[PDB]
Amino acid sequence: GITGTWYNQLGSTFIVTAGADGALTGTYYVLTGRYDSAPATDGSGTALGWTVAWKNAHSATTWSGQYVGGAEARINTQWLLTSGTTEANAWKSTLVGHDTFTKVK
Amino acid sequence: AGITGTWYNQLGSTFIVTAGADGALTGTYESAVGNAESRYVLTGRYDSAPATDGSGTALGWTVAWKNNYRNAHSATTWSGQYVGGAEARINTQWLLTSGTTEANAWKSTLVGHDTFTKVKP
Amino acid sequence: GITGTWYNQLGSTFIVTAGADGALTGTYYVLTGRYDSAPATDGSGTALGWTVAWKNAHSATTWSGQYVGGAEARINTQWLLTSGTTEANAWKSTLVGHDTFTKVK
Amino acid sequence: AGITGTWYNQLGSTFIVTAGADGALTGTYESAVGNAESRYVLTGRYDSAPATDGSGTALGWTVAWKNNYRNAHSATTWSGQYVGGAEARINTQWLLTSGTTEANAWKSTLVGHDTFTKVKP
Amino acid sequence: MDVEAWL
Amino acid sequence: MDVEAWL
Amino acid sequence: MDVEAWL
Amino acid sequence: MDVEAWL
Repeated sequence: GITGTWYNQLGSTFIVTAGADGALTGTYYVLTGRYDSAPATDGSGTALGWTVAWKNAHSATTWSGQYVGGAEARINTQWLLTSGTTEANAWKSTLVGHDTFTKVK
Repeated sequence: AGITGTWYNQLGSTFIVTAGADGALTGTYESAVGNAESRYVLTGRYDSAPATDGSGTALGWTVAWKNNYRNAHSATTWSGQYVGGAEARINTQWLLTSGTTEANAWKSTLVGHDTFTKVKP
Repeated sequence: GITGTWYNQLGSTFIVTAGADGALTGTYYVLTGRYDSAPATDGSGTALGWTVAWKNAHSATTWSGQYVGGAEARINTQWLLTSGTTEANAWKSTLVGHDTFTKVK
Repeated sequence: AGITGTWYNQLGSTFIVTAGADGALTGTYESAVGNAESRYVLTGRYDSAPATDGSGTALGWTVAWKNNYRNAHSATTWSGQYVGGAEARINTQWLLTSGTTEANAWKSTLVGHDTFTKVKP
Repeated sequence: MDVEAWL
Repeated sequence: MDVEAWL
Repeated sequence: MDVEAWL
Repeated sequence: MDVEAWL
C-alpha cells in the first residue's frame, strides 16, 4: 500500500518504493527511510520514517509517522527540519511541523 | 569523513553509521551485546557539501524497529547536525512513532533529544 | 479576536479570555498562558501558548502556536503532552502532536 | 514546594518560578542583568498531586516575548517534569512559535530541549 | 490532542 | 513542510 | 531514546 | 532556548 506517489496538502510530491524487507527509497531530492514490513493486523497503522537532505539548502527533514490503508489511504506524519548552523545558532536549528499525505492531489 | 563510525548516547545506545560520498547514511543500531537479534537497519541522508566555516552538517536517519526476530511496530527518526573536532557530536531531536489504531493515532508519536558522541560512556 | 470559545478538530472545547496585557485564562480543567498583545500588522499571526495540567491523569499539555483572524479565524498549534514518570521512563514521557482550533464545531 | 525558586540552563537562561498550592505556576524570565527591560511574564500549570514514589511532577509554562519595552512577536512553551532531591531538575522540551504570514506559517515553530537546575552555571 | 480519550 | 518555499 | 528499554 | 540570543 505504501509504494507509489503521495501528495502532501501544500503541493509537495513524494514518490516512494517500499521494499520487501523494510526499505523506503524514492524522491521528494533523494529520499530514504524505513517502514515496518510486517505491521500488526489489529487495526494499527504501519510505522515508518524517511529523510530528505535538501541537496543546496544545507538542511534535512525527517518525517515520522504511519501509513493507514483503505479507500482514503493516508500517511500521517510529523517532521523535523534541521539546518546546518554555527554553534551559536544550533539551539534554533530545528523546526517542527506536520504533514498529511494522500494518494490524490 | 568524520560522520563515519560508532556513535553513542548516555543512555549508551550504539549506532554505527557510514556516510557515503554524496549523501547516503547507512548502518545499524547495535545492542550493548551486539548480536543480530537486537540489530536494526539505519538509513538516512546528510548534506555532503556543508558550509566549511565551522557550521554543522545537517542530517537525518530512520530506524524501523523490526528485524528477523523482533518487531516493535514502531520507527524512530533522528534529525540534527554533526559537528566535528576533538569533541565531535551529533546533536539531534527524535520522533518515535508507533503503529496505532486511528482512535489512538493522536498519541502515536513520542519526542525527545539525543546527543551522540564518539566516546563510549 | 482570541477571547471566546474554540473547538479543535476532535471534539475538544477551549474557553479562553485574552487579557489586555497578554494573559490567557480559561478552561479546557484550568488553562493558563500568554499571547502577544501587540502583534505585527504585516500579515503575521499572533503568537501564543497555554498549558493545561490534567488534574488526575498526572500529565500536562502545552500548546504553542498562532492566532489567525478573519472570516475563517484559526488558532494553529502544536502541542507537547508530558506525563509524570519514573526516571527510567522519563525518556518516553513526552508526546507530540498538532491541533487546529476554529470558532465553529 | 521544590518547584518554587530560581531555575537555570547551561545557556544560563534564568527563570524564577512560584508554584501555588493547587497547580498554578507564575513568575518571570530574567536576563543575566535582571532588569525590567529584559523581564517577561511566565505562567503555567503543574500536577499538584503527583505520584509520591519518586516519579516526576508533570508541568508546563509559557512566556510570550513581549514586555513594556520589547516585542519579539513570539512565545515559547516548555513541557516537562520536575524531579526533586539533591540534584533537582526540570527536564523539558520546548516549542517556540513566531507570528508569521500564512505563507510562512509552516516554518513558524522551533523545537528543542531544556534542562533546568537550581545551581547557577 | 484527544482530551476525552486521554482522561 | 512547504518544500518549494524552503528551497 | 533508550533503545534497550523500548525493545 | 538561548533566550538572550533570541531577544
